[PDB]
Amino acid sequence: NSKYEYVKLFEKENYLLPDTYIIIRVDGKGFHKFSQFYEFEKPNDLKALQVMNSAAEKLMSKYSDVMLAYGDSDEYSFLLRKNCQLYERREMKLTTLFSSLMSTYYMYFWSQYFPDKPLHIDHLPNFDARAVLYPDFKHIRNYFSWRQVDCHINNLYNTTFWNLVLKLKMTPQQAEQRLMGTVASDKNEILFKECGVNYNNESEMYKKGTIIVREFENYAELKIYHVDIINDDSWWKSRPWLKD
Amino acid sequence: SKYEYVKLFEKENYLLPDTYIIIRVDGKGFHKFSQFYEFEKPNDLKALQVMNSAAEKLMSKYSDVMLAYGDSDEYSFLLRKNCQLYERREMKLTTLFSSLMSTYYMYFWSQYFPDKPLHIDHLPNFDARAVLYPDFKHIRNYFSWRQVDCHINNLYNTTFWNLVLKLKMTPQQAEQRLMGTVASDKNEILFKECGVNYNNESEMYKKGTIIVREFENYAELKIYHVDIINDDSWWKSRPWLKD
Amino acid sequence: SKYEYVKLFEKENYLLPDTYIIIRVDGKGFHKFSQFYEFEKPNDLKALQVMNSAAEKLMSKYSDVMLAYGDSDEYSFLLRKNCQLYERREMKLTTLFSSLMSTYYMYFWSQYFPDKPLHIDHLPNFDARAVLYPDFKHIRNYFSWRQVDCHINNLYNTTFWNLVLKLKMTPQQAEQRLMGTVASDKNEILFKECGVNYNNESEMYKKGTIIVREFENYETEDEAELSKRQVQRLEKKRKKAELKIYHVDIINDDSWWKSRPWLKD
Amino acid sequence: NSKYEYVKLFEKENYLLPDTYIIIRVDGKGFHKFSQFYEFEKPNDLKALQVMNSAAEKLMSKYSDVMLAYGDSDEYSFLLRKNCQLYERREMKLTTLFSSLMSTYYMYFWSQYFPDKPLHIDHLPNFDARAVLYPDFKHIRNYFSWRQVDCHINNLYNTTFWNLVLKLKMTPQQAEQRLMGTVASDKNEILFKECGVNYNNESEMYKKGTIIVREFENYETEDEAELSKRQVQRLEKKRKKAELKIYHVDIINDDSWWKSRPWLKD
Ligand SMILES: Nc1ncnc2c1ncn2[C@@H]1O[C@H](COP(=O)(O)OP(=O)(O)OP(=O)(O)O)[C@@H](O)[C@H]1O
Ligand SMILES: Nc1ncnc2c1ncn2[C@@H]1O[C@H](COP(=O)(O)OP(=O)(O)OP(=O)(O)O)[C@@H](O)[C@H]1O
Ligand SMILES: Nc1ncnc2c1ncn2[C@@H]1O[C@H](COP(=O)(O)OP(=O)(O)OP(=O)(O)O)[C@@H](O)[C@H]1O
Ligand SMILES: Nc1ncnc2c1ncn2[C@@H]1O[C@H](COP(=O)(O)OP(=O)(O)OP(=O)(O)O)[C@@H](O)[C@H]1O
Ligand SMILES: Nc1ncnc2c1ncn2[C@@H]1O[C@H](COP(=O)(O)OP(=O)(O)OP(=O)(O)O)[C@@H](O)[C@H]1O
Ligand SMILES: Nc1ncnc2c1ncn2[C@@H]1O[C@H](COP(=O)(O)OP(=O)(O)OP(=O)(O)O)[C@@H](O)[C@H]1O
Ligand SMILES: Nc1ncnc2c1ncn2[C@@H]1O[C@H](COP(=O)(O)OP(=O)(O)OP(=O)(O)O)[C@@H](O)[C@H]1O
Ligand SMILES: Nc1ncnc2c1ncn2[C@@H]1O[C@H](COP(=O)(O)OP(=O)(O)OP(=O)(O)O)[C@@H](O)[C@H]1O
Ligand SMILES: [Mg+2]
Ligand SMILES: [Mg+2]
Ligand SMILES: [Mg+2]
Ligand SMILES: [Mg+2]
Ligand SMILES: [Mg+2]
Ligand SMILES: [Mg+2]
Ligand SMILES: [Mg+2]
Ligand SMILES: [Mg+2]
Ligand SMILES: [Mg+2]
Ligand SMILES: [Mg+2]
Ligand SMILES: [Mg+2]
Ligand SMILES: [Mg+2]
Repeated sequence: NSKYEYVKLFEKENYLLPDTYIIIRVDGKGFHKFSQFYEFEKPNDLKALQVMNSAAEKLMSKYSDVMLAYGDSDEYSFLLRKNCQLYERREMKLTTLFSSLMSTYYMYFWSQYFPDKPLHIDHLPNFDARAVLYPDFKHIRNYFSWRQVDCHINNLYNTTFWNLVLKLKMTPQQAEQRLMGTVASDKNEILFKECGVNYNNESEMYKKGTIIVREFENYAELKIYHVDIINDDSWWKSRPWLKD
Repeated sequence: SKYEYVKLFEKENYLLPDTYIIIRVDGKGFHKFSQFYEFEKPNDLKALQVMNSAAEKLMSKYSDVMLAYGDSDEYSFLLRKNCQLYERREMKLTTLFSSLMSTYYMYFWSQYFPDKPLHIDHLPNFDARAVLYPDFKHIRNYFSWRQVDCHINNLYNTTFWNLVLKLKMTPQQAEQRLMGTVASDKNEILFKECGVNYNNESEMYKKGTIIVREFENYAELKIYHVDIINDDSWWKSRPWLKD
Repeated sequence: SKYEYVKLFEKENYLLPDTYIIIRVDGKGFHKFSQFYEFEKPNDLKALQVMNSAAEKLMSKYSDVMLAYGDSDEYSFLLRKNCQLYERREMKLTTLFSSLMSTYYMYFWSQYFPDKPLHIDHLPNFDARAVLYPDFKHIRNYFSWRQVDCHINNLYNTTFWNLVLKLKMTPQQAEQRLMGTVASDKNEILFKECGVNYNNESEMYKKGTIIVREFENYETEDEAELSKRQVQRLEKKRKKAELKIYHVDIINDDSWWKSRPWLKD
Repeated sequence: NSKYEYVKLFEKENYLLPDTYIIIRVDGKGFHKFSQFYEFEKPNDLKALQVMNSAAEKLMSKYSDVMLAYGDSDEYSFLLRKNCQLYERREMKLTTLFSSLMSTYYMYFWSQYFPDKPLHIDHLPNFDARAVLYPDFKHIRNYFSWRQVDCHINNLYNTTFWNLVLKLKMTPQQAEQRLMGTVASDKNEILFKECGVNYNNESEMYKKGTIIVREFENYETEDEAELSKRQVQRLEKKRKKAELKIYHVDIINDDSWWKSRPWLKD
């Protein structure tokens, strides 16, 4: 009975520092293999991104403390307002519930968008999740800038890579050697001149990723954007509730 | 890069080496979940079969899991003390387990309840926590703790719902009858007042579920519904749980 | 080496970057300690001067310390938010501060109380804890918290010991006399029964002690681009600026904080 | 008061995992410079080590949870029994108390051993202190082995270095360049063949360090949840009033030394 419950004293809770912005980032586990197994289109599978986006928006609509979400590829980052008391700011609760939620929402929406690709039990969509604290909103701006810069680099690379492979019939291995050394202008030239692709004409979602933001009128409703957030300061300034 | 410094704000937790790790998952809002999908009360057999299939599948994927114990909407997994899965990072281990149990549950649900398709607002989610134990006797006491808790809670729920269904008590009147009572009292209340013999309840409901890796010439996963609190020989004949 | 793996069991705690750090040290068993060396009651001036000398000395050695507040057997130190002392290691920051205050206290004690050599079973020990605050408004409220506490404990102790020393009550009956009492009552007890006006007590006893780094020609001149020899000059001025001591209200006087912008930066 | 006390909620305590061995290691801050300022004898200053040993033994006689201590140079490691509840196993409390205790005990004993070299305010003996958890006693064995091997390595280097400088009248740079590359056996010969010094003739304390142990005579091992209340208190009494013995011996390779002291494991 009560002779075993002392083992409860070995648990250690981690209460995240109060009045600090929390970022929760989730990223698909082994999604390179996952995207091969389910034959994702390359470089970008549109419906696969729409599954991520439905999952993230659904989560965000469940927790009014999530003010802003940014996603691309197999990742999503969620901004929690600094006065968030969700699960008393317990790190274990916030992170394992977020990876659990994204996982199950992903499975739900996958069966909707891909009815002909039923999930195999050895290839279920799993996510990790980590919480990071940022004490000042300038780090929050820089964080999302970090994630959008990364979206740019990876999409430009992948779009070039997969066009070398699919249009020029290169194998993945010869595509990589072709790109070693190349800078951004080079990849652009290769896409236009060799593959007949104008990179600037790629979908805004592929190039910029996806922003889900909570909108307030008399400072709520969820709106989705595919825009620059790195250099457009007015985008943030007209949204002061992201900071409060 | 001018933005990547933000990575330096991340803080990892590497769990103390050479210590046993328990990962415990527990269903999020499973009161509501069990009502929405019209689970049988006090215990739903097929729901438990879904948990057990999920846990067995996870365990068959991760050779570091030596033992699992489940009852109700929870499961505990023992990782061997020299486990190096994700370099023993707490963030990785716990979010992987909550993600794994969640999706395995969704997968197995559709096998066991083809007639109860999952609703977008009622998916099976789990939390997950890691606990360190520096000595195997604490691992023994840990699984004893969970099994005793299975007993206490199964007794409570079985008694409560039979007071309501057999004696036609209201929820408050049943709660009022149970105030103060200890386990032997609840067992007696069931027999004498509700006409239910608790000892005849299913062993799974009473004892919970143990999944253990069996080695012969010290592998196979075997499922048990047996006492592990007082049977020292059950543990003693399985030294690989310690090692 | 076959034994050095044991180093891997150590766990460092690097305090979150860009946040204010408060270190609070507090004397271990200073009730018993102040009895053993027969401190004057309610306040021993020279014992407080020993604490203030220790804190001023520590602060003169570590330019990241921007502000210190003390009373009784405690001192709190504000580290600027971009402090990199020991790479923000919690273990290093706290045990250094408890060690420093302990040794500075023993040194200054032998200067101020040459006739009371310290006994080996009653050495002055301090704990020390680091606390993070993500916004400067929390730093203001933190120091308000400590100054409100200084007021409360000093009003109680002054009433208590005047009941004992002037009215010849035993400690326990003085304690019972004060059970239930609120602030105006303690004030009345002191005035009407003991002939002491609490408002006439020393500012140091009532308000505590503030040690602040003072800068003269300060502009928030710091940004990531400016570097090299400019930064060394900013660092040099922080070392060779003057520590001023105050016994003033810092709870409600915003202009005191407002005219000292380098505390936030 | 009530509107400001919320700031208390930002504090984060670290409760060290129950029932695991705790090692607290303290090491003197900047004792290289400290040893030069007060003109420590080189390679080893006997009275300086005696100040450390007195400090450690006094601490150890004050805290019955400390079962074993090992010191050499400017460091000491203290072993806490597994069931130690000193300050509820709070890491902030355990560590800042130890760095504080060692610092003040050192200052105290220094004035006993060095009455003519009073401590200067810019050269006080300060210590850091860290707590480390070890879940199995074999790691405790290896920890103290680790520290004694380190003691051997540093004493041998320092003995060779200072004999080259002080006897052979070498400059610091060449003594240092002379030792680059050398292993223990090389150092042993430079001392013997070139300095006429037999390293084994050095004091055992310098070579082996200092072990301080709590000794029990009529010890039987039983430690359990069942025994409680005042029963725990006599075991506390036995532990508080037990003898501290000092040794300067190998503990790396001597299994019988440990096996005959089973109370260290509890
Ligand atoms: N402080 C405690 N002391 C002893 N037992 C506890 C304590 N808190 C919870 N328990 C028990 O431990 C078991 C594990 O459940 P769990 O830890 O999820 O409790 P909970 O209240 O849901 O807490 P959490 O918020 O951590 O999920 C429960 O049966 C519960 O009764
Ligand atoms: N919508 C998509 N369309 C096409 N490919 C995708 C899509 N989403 C993900 N991928 C593939 O999944 C990969 C995710 O890369 P990531 O850096 O997360 O590695 P990972 O395989 O998920 O490994 P990890 O377990 O370390 O996260 C991408 O490189 C791409 O190969
Ligand atoms: N040490 C680092 N410094 C800067 N950026 C990094 C570092 N490690 C990873 N990144 C980048 O951070 C982004 C987030 O990836 P993530 O945090 O999942 O890292 P990872 O390398 O997969 O490690 P893990 O998932 O094991 O923590 C990725 O774009 C990755 O390229
Ligand atoms: N197999 C099952 N049959 C019947 N009921 C079940 C079953 N599994 C779970 N439940 C119901 O779900 C509840 C889960 O209890 P728990 O204390 O975990 O509450 P919860 O709603 O899941 O809250 P939390 O989110 O804090 O875990 C049980 O008390 C029971 O009512
Ligand atoms: N990364 C490491 N790996 C193995 N041994 C180390 C390492 N760092 C230090 N040591 C050794 O550990 C012993 C204890 O020294 P200590 O723990 O004080 O570390 P340190 O290097 O002084 O750094 P700090 O005191 O800042 O943690 C010393 O003998 C040192 O040589
Ligand atoms: N300058 C002084 N004059 C007279 N007495 C003092 C002075 N400074 C400290 N004291 C005594 O020391 C006490 C310090 O109180 P505190 O609340 O820190 O308790 P403590 O005995 O130090 O216990 P702890 O170990 O929890 O800090 C005061 O109550 C006061 O009696
Ligand atoms: N839980 C609490 N909430 C608010 N104030 C507290 C709390 N505990 C202590 N305090 C107050 O905080 C001030 C600082 O004292 P300190 O931080 O040393 O705490 P303590 O109660 O002595 O416990 P410890 O020093 O062991 O952490 C004192 O005024 C004390 O009365
Ligand atoms: N008893 C002693 N006799 C002679 N020299 C000593 C003695 N104790 C300490 N020292 C000197 O103090 C030094 C302590 O070495 P340690 O590695 O701790 O460096 P430190 O200068 O104290 O730096 P840190 O602050 O990182 O500890 C030794 O190298 C030696 O020079
Ligand atoms: Mg990753
Ligand atoms: Mg991934
Ligand atoms: Mg990714
Ligand atoms: Mg729970
Ligand atoms: Mg649950
Ligand atoms: Mg539960
Ligand atoms: Mg205290
Ligand atoms: Mg005190
Ligand atoms: Mg105090
Ligand atoms: Mg060191
Ligand atoms: Mg040192
Ligand atoms: Mg040293």
